[PDB]
Amino acid sequence: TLNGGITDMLTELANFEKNVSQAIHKYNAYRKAASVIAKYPHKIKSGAEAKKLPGVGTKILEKIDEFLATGKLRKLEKIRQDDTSSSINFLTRVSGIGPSAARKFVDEGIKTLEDLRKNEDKLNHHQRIGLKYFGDFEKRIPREEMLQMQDIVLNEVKKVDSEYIATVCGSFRRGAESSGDMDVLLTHPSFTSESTKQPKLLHQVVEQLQKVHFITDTLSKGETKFMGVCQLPSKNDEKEYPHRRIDIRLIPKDQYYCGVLYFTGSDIFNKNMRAHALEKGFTINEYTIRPLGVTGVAGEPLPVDSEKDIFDYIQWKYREPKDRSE
DNA sequence: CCGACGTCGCATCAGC
DNA sequence: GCTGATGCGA
DNA sequence: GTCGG
Ligand SMILES: Nc1ccn([C@H]2C[C@H](O)[C@@H](COP(=O)(O)OP(=O)(O)C(F)(F)P(=O)(O)O)O2)c(=O)n1
Ligand SMILES: Nc1ccn([C@H]2C[C@H](O)[C@@H](COP(=O)(O)O)O2)c(=O)n1
Ligand SMILES: [Cl-]
Ligand SMILES: [Mg+2]
Ligand SMILES: [Mg+2]
Ligand code: NA
Ligand code: NA
Ligand code: NA
Repeated sequence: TLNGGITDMLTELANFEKNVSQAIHKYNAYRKAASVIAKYPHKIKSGAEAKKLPGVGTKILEKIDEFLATGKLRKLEKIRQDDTSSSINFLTRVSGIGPSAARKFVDEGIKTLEDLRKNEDKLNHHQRIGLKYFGDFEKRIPREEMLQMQDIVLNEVKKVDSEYIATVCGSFRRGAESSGDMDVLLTHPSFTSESTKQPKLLHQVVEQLQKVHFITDTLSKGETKFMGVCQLPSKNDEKEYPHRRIDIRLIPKDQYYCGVLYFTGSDIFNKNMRAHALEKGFTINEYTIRPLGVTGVAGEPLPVDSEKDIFDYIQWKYREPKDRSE
């Protein structure tokens, strides 16, 4: 990409602030700056040019000038050399180990993959499965494999109840040629914002996907959100496919458009869009868009009959999913 | 200057 | 057990 | 770290 050096640098800084500094707003600020620079259609020649972009301020402008002149960032070099930052940044790559747990592990001398494997009993269940599949979860999924995973999920869901509709969102819905994982939005007419007239609606689907050995592990599971692991079947004598992260979100059927807007993302696009809603006097979650009174308190949900209706309320032109990869 | 920064599900824990 | 952080994840 | 009142 045109400015990959800069955006990689800002991403590394974002990860440092989140994992080591535990500064969530600095993390979001760095990621916002990297996103807006990543879609900028010119090769950036100076910090001043970058600072014209929203989300890029004086401090990042200076870092961009350092990076353009030398090819590196001293602040990052020194972070790379720091053993505590390095260990913390590694441990947070395990699903379920966040900033707090990583600093606690390092305090107890648990700082390497070998250390984690030695101390499996010091891990909660999520962390245990994240360590089990640590290698696999850093692999990406070719769209071709996403299409085979789609086929299984949709056909197994149809076998449980033909009135389910499963929609693959995430980067897949944005048309990406590869995805980090699989995101499945699920609806059923028995579950609306007005009533839940059938229990176990998410459970039954998970059960069936476990039955056919597609779902292999569970990280967390409640009435509307499953977070787990899945794997495509491989042919005779073939090496197995990597295990993959899968997230399933059951959304009230009448709130599908807010739900599919949310689960299609990207995460940065969602933040930017919801922040624009707030400036426009609305609040958007995965269920509703609601107005804000002078109070500052959310009012009643507005009528939504398409993704575009949500864009219309906040005075944004519609953006197809493929144009939301911020 | 400085308050706001997206929103929420599930797991875990502390306090009652 | 419940309720309200807090952690970690989407 | 950046932005907007
Ligand atoms: N902090 C977040 C994370 C995710 N999300 C939403 C948007 C996002 O697209 C959806 C799925 O989360 P993923 O982490 O799987 O992101 P993704 O868009 O599918 C992706 F591109 F990162 P992936 O292909 O690597 O999974 O959940 C969000 O709103 N806020
Ligand atoms: N998972 C899904 C996907 C679509 N739908 C419904 C919402 C709309 O009535 C209709 C839109 O179809 P589509 O947007 O996929 O062309 O399907 C649903 O209820 N659950
Ligand atoms: Cl709501
Ligand atoms: Mg995804
Ligand atoms: Mg603001
Ligand atoms: Na700027
Ligand atoms: Na992690
Ligand atoms: Na996901």
